[PDB]
Amino acid sequence: MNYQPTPEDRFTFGLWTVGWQGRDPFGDATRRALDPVESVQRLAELGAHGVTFHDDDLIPFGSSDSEREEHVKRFRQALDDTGMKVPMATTNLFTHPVFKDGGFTANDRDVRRYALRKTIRNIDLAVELGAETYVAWGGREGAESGGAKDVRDALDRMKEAFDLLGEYVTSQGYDIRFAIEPKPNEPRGDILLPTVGHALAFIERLERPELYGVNPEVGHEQMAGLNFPHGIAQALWAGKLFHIDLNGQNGIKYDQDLRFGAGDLRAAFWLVDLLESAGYSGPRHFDFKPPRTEDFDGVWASAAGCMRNYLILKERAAAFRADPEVQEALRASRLDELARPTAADGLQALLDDRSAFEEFDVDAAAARGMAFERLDQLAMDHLLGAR
Amino acid sequence: MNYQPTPEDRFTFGLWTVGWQGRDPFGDATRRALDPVESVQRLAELGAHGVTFHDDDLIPFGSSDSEREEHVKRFRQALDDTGMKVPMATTNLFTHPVFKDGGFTANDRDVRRYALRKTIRNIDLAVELGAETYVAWGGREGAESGGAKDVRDALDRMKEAFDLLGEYVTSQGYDIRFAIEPKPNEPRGDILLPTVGHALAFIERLERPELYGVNPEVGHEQMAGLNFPHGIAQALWAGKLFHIDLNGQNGIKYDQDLRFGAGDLRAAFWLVDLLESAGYSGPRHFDFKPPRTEDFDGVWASAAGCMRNYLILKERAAAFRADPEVQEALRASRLDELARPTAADGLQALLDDRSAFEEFDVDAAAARGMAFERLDQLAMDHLLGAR
Amino acid sequence: MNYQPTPEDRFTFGLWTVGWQGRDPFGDATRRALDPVESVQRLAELGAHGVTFHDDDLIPFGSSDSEREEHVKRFRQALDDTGMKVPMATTNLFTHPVFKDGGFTANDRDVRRYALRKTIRNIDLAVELGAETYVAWGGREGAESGGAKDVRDALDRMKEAFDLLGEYVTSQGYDIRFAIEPKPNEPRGDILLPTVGHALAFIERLERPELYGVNPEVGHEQMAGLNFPHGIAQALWAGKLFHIDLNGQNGIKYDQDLRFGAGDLRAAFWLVDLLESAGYSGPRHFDFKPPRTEDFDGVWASAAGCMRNYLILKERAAAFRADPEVQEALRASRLDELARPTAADGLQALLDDRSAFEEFDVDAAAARGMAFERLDQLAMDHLLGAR
Amino acid sequence: MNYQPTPEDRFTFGLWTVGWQGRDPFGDATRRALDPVESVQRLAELGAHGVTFHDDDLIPFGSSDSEREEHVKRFRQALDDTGMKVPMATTNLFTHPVFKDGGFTANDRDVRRYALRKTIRNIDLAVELGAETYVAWGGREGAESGGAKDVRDALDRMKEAFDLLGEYVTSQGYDIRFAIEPKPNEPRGDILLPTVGHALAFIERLERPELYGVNPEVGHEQMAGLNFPHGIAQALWAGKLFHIDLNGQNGIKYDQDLRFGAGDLRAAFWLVDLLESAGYSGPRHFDFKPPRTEDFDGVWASAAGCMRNYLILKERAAAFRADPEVQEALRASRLDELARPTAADGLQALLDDRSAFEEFDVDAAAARGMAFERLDQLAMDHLLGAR
Ligand SMILES: OC[C@H]1OC[C@H](O)[C@@H](O)[C@@H]1O
Ligand SMILES: OC[C@H]1OC[C@H](O)[C@@H](O)[C@@H]1O
Ligand SMILES: OC[C@H]1OC[C@H](O)[C@@H](O)[C@@H]1O
Ligand SMILES: OC[C@H]1OC[C@H](O)[C@@H](O)[C@@H]1O
Ligand SMILES: [Mn+2]
Ligand SMILES: [Mn+2]
Ligand SMILES: [Mn+2]
Ligand SMILES: [Mn+2]
Ligand SMILES: [Mn+2]
Ligand SMILES: [Mn+2]
Ligand SMILES: [Mn+2]
Ligand SMILES: [Mn+2]
Repeated sequence: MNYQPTPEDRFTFGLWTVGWQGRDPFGDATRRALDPVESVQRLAELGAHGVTFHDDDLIPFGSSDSEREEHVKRFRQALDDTGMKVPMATTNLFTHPVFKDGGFTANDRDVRRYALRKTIRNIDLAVELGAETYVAWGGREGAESGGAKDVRDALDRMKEAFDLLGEYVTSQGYDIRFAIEPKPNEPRGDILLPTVGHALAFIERLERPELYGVNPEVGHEQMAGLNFPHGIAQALWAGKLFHIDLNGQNGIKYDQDLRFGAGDLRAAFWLVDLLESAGYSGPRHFDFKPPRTEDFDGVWASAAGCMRNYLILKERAAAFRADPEVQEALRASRLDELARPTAADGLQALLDDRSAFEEFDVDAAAARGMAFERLDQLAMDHLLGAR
Repeated sequence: MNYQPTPEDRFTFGLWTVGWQGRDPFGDATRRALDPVESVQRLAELGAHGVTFHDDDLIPFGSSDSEREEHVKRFRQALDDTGMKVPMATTNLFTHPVFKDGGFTANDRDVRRYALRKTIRNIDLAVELGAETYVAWGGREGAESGGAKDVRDALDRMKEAFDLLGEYVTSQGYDIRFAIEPKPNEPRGDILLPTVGHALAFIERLERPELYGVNPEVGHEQMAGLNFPHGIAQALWAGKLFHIDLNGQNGIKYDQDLRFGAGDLRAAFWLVDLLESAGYSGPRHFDFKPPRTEDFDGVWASAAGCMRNYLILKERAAAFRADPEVQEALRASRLDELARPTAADGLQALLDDRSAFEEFDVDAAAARGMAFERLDQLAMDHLLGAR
Repeated sequence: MNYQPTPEDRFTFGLWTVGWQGRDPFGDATRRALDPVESVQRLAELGAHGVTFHDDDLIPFGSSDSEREEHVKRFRQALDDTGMKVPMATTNLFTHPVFKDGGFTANDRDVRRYALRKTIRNIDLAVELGAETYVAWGGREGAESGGAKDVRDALDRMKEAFDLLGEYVTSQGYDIRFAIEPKPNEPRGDILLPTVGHALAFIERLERPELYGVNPEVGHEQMAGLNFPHGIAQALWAGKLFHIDLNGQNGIKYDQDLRFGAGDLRAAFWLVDLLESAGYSGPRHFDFKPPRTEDFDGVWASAAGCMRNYLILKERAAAFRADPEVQEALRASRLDELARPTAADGLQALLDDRSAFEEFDVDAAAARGMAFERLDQLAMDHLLGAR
Repeated sequence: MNYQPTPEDRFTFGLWTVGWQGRDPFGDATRRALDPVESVQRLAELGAHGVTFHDDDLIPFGSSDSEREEHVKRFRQALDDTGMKVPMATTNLFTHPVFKDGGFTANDRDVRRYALRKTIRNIDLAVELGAETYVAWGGREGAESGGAKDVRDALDRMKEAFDLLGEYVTSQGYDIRFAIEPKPNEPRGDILLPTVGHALAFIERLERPELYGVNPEVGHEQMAGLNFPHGIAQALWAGKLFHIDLNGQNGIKYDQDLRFGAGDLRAAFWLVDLLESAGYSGPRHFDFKPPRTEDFDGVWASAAGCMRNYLILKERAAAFRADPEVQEALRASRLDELARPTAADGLQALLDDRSAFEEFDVDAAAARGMAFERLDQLAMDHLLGAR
């Protein structure tokens, strides 16, 4: 009881994750810059299935079109040498000072045109490399002060940018979908579409909604004090869980990005319970930063523990759902009754049913216990291996 | 410079607001129970336009159908004597112990049938009394522990309950819409559809979405650390701001419900700026609790300051938008450019525009300042009357 | 692997905990009122060591002095019949409407005199029943608005109240100490001495500081987003961990009071690691509320899981500290070096040590990894039983 | 009604504030690097009284001792040319990768020796330049994971470091005090002494406590959801408000550092009310970052609005306290009674006073209203200039 990943677990990492050199808003870098080749080799050794990338993780901002190709060719060699895939790719529209007021909602209209052209060039690459999902994190879309952004106009510009992306993909015939990744704040004071629910809502107003879903990340819902497995339940109920970012976060503070398992560990248990019982079948992607305390040995430790923690919690969630005593408890708590329709008899029948009101014994019903605490300690004893 | 409401400002209060007897989770009541008649009289004197009610604020839980009528008739007299309206009404599906695991998503299916029948009886009343909007706050829909609620099944039950309400209203021919009011937590650990964005998303999956919008409340988005005027911008951009609850809240903690102005005062300025410049024309409804320190004189003080603060902030937001120097600033900050389409030239033109990429000077563009701090102190000097 | 408490584990519960009838700020009670006798019997059966009480949990507010005695005598019988102890007692200065603006810092001076007399009468009882610690939670000391409380004057009144308590105990010859329990907010907007650190600071200004320590509670530091085991480390470093309240809390929201283990489970692991390795030897007291979903079977389940979770986490923290690989890791991470003095050579030696500055190789030192991620996955594999 | 600072308002800025080049954890710098000379000139023109500095803001890390002197001499010239003072100085023990696990509590003992020697060299400079206060922000003292730092050992190392600093200052005969600046988190997961209350407590355990106070910052208490004017009240009640950092923050999130007034504006009103009515007479120091949207014109706008907002709020707090109606209200609310001793009659008299218990009419007393809402709208109408 040992927990060894293989490439079939679908574990992926961004280049920026094991590649983060530990430069924070108060500190210089503490690690040198990894070659993308490197990282591909090391990650394949650890059992990973693939990697993801921003355009500028792969090709240095500014690159000519003969360096560009060079970068790509090296990359491609390493994937072919290791068997690693590239399921997902994304654009950096945050680093470069030109992005300081956003990329698709920046007040300057020339910036907003340049954000779309940067994006479209990388969609073509991603498609080349075989990615299925193209993520958009608008981390610079938002404001520090209430008169600097009209939000209605800015959502109009964001819808315009996603609609022209949708056009371009369907005009090229590409098989690629888009996944918006919410974040509530940081590095802007407030970030537009700050949660999964605001990103799901916004999708429903694009021209082609079936092209877009979400990429929620553990630590960014938690940065609003929200229940991340409830978030993901709703995204699954909408049909829009295209991709996920897995990692940890200790409560409402700056975005920590700790390895997956760290943070809220019970939330991580019920998230694995839910992905595996809903049958999510996209990549289990880790968007994490190895703390800057760490050297490169710490880096590969940290990326391994991500995968380990995922497999342990999988095993404990599967044994919980398999346990007859737990399935008895779930009946005692009437989760079987939550899955049945309230009134499949229809409205008229409901309205003529005296047992539904006139002759409903409210006291007898209020007196029933829900038996949730016994059910939740069962879940505790399963996660701790006490069962 | 004086700020006197009239019934044309559309100011409304819930019965439960000035009626709250100050019973908290650690303390007994500190004020006796007001007659609904009372409150109607006192509120009309203060300049209010109307009141709102839960079924059980008006008619005591349990009431026969000859007390029921009695209650209603008294009520009706007071409205006719004062000219007060009833724009909005709502159901109590939280107080009574039968609701302890929810009303439309309670695990027991009999409870869920009884929640719908209670609801439908009050829709008929509301319609009688002339309300235009029927609010649903599911404050007991949610969980304290992750195995006690399957969220996918529970959203299925919530959609079923709202769809049968929609059926019933359109079968009766009623002119009534529904407004879901999010809250992230309290009194459940976590509450389903915790934010405006999750409530907007959920709406898009009902059978008749055009019947449903939102009733956001200041202090409940703030309980997630979210920017309430950005929330309301998005609800306005979706066409779904049916009703609002106005009040204050100091940050991420239990739901304070302070009078409107208290709390985040700058957030209250940019919320009034936005309602009045978007032309919101529903009720300005105050969902607040006069602190339990207060006697009944404190109560009517507190409900007056709600209205005052709203009028002061209206005047300061109007003088800010009217000020030529502020309109110069907003051009300096390129809010005029945020309102223009990014690419009304279309995708092909964008892609053949060299000035959009190949010949876009990114340094010159990154060098421009956005001039937001000068713009935001203008907004500060306007709100403080320093202008 | 089974985890059975005994009275030697020092497990205690307040009467108010298993006794909470589930009345919340939106809902009526869902359970009838337990006799204190009852609770003493049931808790002894579960393995508990004792109970604690507010004056008004035991004797009904208002009680004559012949009911008073009656109450006490019954109580006393049950303790003698079960062997249960009463290590800690406390005053209700929150419920009764007279307390609405506080008890020792209420603006009315007559209230403040009545708070002290209520307190002193219960210190005499507590002493009768054998308690060693007298807790003070000033849950109504604080304000909703900034002009309603001058905080300097209020800390003067709080110091005056604690100094006269100290006088009274040392004039009576009682062996009793006091423990202040911080809470940051709820039911007041803001509560004075909101954290362990503000309560430790305040102690240092009383006349007899050696009489006072703290009673921190898991969920109340977490309500400020603070690291509860770091809090308790500091209280232990000051010599002031007199008593503790154990329970759970999911982040920054209203005070949930979930059973102990729920909430932040990793925080609960490092808190047990720290109490047991520092050798805390007071009561392990559970200040929790069985959710109002629950019937009385749910109640006793919930109070059992408190104790279970504590024993499981004890075992996992002991196996982590006992593991040779973990003790190697802790050397790799230089926790051995953190325990050594920086400069026991003294200031002059430090200043003449060239290896400390002039000839300190800062790059070589920055290059060392701290090896914390490998150390923290070891801790994860120990808590999950994966080791 | 105009609000013009002069050098007598005691307004100071850190070099790092107007000097921040806008490099964030997702973005490059958006402004070039200001010469310290520059900033001194520009700030004197705006009305400032002085500046503050980290060692490494002034002299580039690594500097020889002939560049060192050069740096200092230029600096000195600009102060002499403008009349600017240097009231406060501080050490950078956060940037350099050697600091990645802290400076005075870093696990490596050699680091901790090098942190103290860096510190002591800058105390000598500060003393040269005339500073009265030496701040310590331990922004890298803390941990991301619970086994990486034993907090008891780390507080022992922090006390050792502050005690040897105290020794060195009193051995040199310097007139300099120390001010610890709390922060709850960022850039570490958790930061030791996270609040004012934990920093006040810790002080009481140093060898010479009278040498140390606090430097609270608005936005860092707010990052715990705490009431910053209550914090500062307690620091004033302890005699330990040595210095302050003024700025804004919108709630519990990453450290924004917005100009002073932005953020919680009502909290800023009651903080100015309190500093000016307590007669705080240290520097009003602004620790803020001009957002990275801004060019250098935005920079000097932002630093001006800091000072403006402070003067406006001063005027509004003075007119509130001067208003007879407000002084009537404060009597109605019994703030006069909060300032009187509870029992200056002594314990025995309290205990023999029947009017204090046996014959205390609790109902009559609970029935009194506190009249706080009328008092708080008066405060609202004063801050908005509506009065
Ligand atoms: O999508 C791009 C990635 O870009 C950087 C963000 O910090 C991270 O959340 C994200 O997933
Ligand atoms: O909608 C009903 C009202 O019910 C009680 C809730 O606490 C309040 O938020 C709400 O607006
Ligand atoms: O100290 C008395 C007890 O009183 C009730 C409080 O809610 C709880 O935190 C506390 O421990
Ligand atoms: O004390 C030094 C200064 O150092 C940088 C910190 O971010 C700031 O809070 C502080 O005041
Ligand atoms: Mn993140
Ligand atoms: Mn991410
Ligand atoms: Mn509310
Ligand atoms: Mn509401
Ligand atoms: Mn609690
Ligand atoms: Mn407690
Ligand atoms: Mn700061
Ligand atoms: Mn600071």
